[PDB]
Amino acid sequence: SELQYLGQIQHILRCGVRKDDRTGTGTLSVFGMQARYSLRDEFPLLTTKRVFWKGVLEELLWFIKGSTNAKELSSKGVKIWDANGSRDFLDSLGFSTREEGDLGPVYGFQWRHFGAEYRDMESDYSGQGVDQLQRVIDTIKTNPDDRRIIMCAWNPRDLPLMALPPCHALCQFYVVNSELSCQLYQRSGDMGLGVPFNIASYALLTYMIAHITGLKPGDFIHTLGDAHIYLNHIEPLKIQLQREPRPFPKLRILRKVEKIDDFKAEDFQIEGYNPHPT
Amino acid sequence: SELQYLGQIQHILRCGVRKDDRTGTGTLSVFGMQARYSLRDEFPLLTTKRVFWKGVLEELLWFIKGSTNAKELSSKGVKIWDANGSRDFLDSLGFSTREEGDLGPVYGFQWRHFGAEYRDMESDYSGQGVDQLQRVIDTIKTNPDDRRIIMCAWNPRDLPLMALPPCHALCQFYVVNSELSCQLYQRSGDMGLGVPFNIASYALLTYMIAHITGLKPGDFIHTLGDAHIYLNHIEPLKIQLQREPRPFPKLRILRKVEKIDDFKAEDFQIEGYNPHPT
Ligand SMILES: Cc1nc(=O)c2cc(CN(C)c3ccc(C(=O)N[C@@H](CCC(=O)O)C(=O)O)s3)ccc2[nH]1
Ligand SMILES: Cc1nc(=O)c2cc(CN(C)c3ccc(C(=O)N[C@@H](CCC(=O)O)C(=O)O)s3)ccc2[nH]1
Ligand SMILES: O=c1ccn([C@H]2C[C@H](O)[C@@H](COP(=O)(O)O)O2)c(=O)[nH]1
Ligand SMILES: O=c1ccn([C@H]2C[C@H](O)[C@@H](COP(=O)(O)O)O2)c(=O)[nH]1
Repeated sequence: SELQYLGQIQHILRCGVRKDDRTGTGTLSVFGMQARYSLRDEFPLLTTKRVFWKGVLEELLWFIKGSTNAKELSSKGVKIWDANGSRDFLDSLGFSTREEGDLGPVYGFQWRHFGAEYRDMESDYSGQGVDQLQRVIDTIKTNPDDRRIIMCAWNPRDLPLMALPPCHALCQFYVVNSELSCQLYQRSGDMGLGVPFNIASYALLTYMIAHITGLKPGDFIHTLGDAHIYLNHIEPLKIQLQREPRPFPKLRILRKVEKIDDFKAEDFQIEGYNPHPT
Repeated sequence: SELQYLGQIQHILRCGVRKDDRTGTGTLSVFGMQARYSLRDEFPLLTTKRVFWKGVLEELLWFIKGSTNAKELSSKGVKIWDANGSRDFLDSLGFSTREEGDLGPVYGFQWRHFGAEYRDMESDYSGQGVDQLQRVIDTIKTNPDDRRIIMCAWNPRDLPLMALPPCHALCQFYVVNSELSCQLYQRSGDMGLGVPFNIASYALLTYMIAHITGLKPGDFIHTLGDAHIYLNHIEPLKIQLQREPRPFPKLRILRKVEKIDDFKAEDFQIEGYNPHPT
């Protein structure tokens, strides 16, 4: 099913009109896309180009902890969020009083404390806001047929405080025949970098929730708003586009976990990941 | 085109799985679906089965007003929400102290006063909460390339207060070459009734915003979470699939409106809508 991805990369490079991004760099853009990734006895960690798995793993565990401090992620060798929490950036946004690394009410905070009043990354928010993550887990356990199993990171109120608007605005879970599926609504997707990572990321979330709810991972539906390839990647991705997709690896969860919060980086083992070099 | 929709119908029939809902009515379900409807010189008002246009138009103008009073819509000849706002149904949700017609913080409220504290339908919320509607309208005019033009109805906090959890979690707008597109993330889709009406609803909103932002309607991307067919509709739908889809009608905005709040039902006229019998 990695072909669907490549396909999406193909479709954008042959019907994708040009559209400049927030910065100034242009991109080839298509609006509204979807790809289905089976999670059955296999993990969708793209093989046509290596995905920064550690980053994926550590970032999610970071979202789950409810952390909004980029330093707590950087400490794990995953610096993908450091620039957005650096003294300069925070200042350029008007957050002069913010301790360095304080990203604001972002992903982690929304998932676990949606609606709560943000103070700073050091603050305790226990028992504050809606714990969407635990709610989806509990809903799955109690009413799997439920069609409102949603976790939304998009918080219009908190938007102005974020050291970045979330790309993963919303995700929905679905259960049938003891299979747990998840669909992500990605408002903006950098096909060349973020997307493969995001796919892996939510595939992981699903594996985790599945494992905790005693379900089997179903599918990960990936939906894109602005699916785009930055102009400077148009050829490199065309290079990748000709690479032969290899069998997806397998994600082994080593220990049984009672709660999403208990998962630790060492409980996860990617097996048989044979991605193309460079 | 309508074939997309019809194709989705056959897919749910040919590959959907049996899944039970809240009422336990039983359904053929597929999780994760996406259709693309061109809004260029045509309005996606389904022809293989009449769609309650007046309802679509009135409910939408009703959302825009920020109204959460079903009596407000019901007096427009649209009772689609009356049951949910009835003394009886409100009491089954625990809103026994809530004035009849009061659906709680639903779409209208979510779109114009997001994050504000809901009191009741009679309350003045002006200046309170985030006005997503105007915001997306503003962003389209000032920075159409914005990859964050989102309008979210899914308020994790407000959800319980609503007579009914939103099916239109959020929608995103996109702009390229003077064309305004819109993608709707529908968590639960009744392919036999709601969906066609939902599709129209947002097509109408897109047509409405393109007009105020001086853009052309491009595409309306319909994304579904739990796409389903109720088992008792399987026979009907089977017949509909036989039907020859007639050209989609056309929407004409008679008056030249400047602000999203000035749109009146009179300003809209559907043209050449030949919905199939019964
Ligand atoms: C234009 C743009 N595109 C992106 O994809 C993007 C992603 C993030 C955050 N994110 C969600 C990321 C996921 C993966 C990443 C990355 O830089 N991977 C590198 C290097 C990591 C390493 O090995 O140290 C790689 O694997 O090539 S960054 C922030 C701004 C962005 N900006
Ligand atoms: C199981 C279920 N499926 C739905 O599609 C659904 C839809 C709504 C709201 N909605 C989005 C609606 C769209 C159209 C409607 C309707 O009742 N149309 C009538 C109109 C006739 C009349 O004027 O009385 C019809 O076409 O029969 S209702 C509420 C509960 C639901 N429940
Ligand atoms: O998890 C992530 C985070 C970011 N991005 C990319 C998409 C866009 O190229 C850019 C986001 O900035 P805007 O969408 O706000 O322009 O980052 C991803 O693909 N995945
Ligand atoms: O605009 C709407 C509102 C509701 N529904 C249908 C879909 C489901 O059949 C049912 C939703 O109920 P739950 O998802 O809450 O079970 O209503 C639609 O299709 N469109």
